[PDB]
Amino acid sequence: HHHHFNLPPGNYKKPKLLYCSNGGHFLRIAPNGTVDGTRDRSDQHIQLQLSAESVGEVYIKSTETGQYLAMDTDGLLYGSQTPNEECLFLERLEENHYNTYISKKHAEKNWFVGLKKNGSCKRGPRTHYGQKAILFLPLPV
Repeated sequence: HHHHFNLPPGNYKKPKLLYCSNGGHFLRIAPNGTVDGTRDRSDQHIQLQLSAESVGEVYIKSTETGQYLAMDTDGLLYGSQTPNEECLFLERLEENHYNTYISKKHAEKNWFVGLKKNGSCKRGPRTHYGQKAILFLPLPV
């Protein structure tokens, strides 16, 4: 392993909103594959269904469009129509409270899912342990 194994409580029974405390945005996967954050709780593209592929490894899927969150070879998040290696994330507890998501494919480089204060996604290489951009809270839909 390149990372710790503290896991968050909660389960995958129901869909969730992934709330980023950094700027207070919900993770959003638009129909065209664009990923970003929005503060609008009425948005129909922020409802996500997580599922466990292996303990601590998850897929994050848009319930509205069926797209999978994925991080490409240059660190950019995108919505994928089909599940692939870039769609697996290591879900971990952080600061004894938050959930963080590390790209499994790029785990050795510590590339996380993250949202900036302005609602734009962080590129993999620009994320790292210690940032507020990588901290999420799964809220009920």
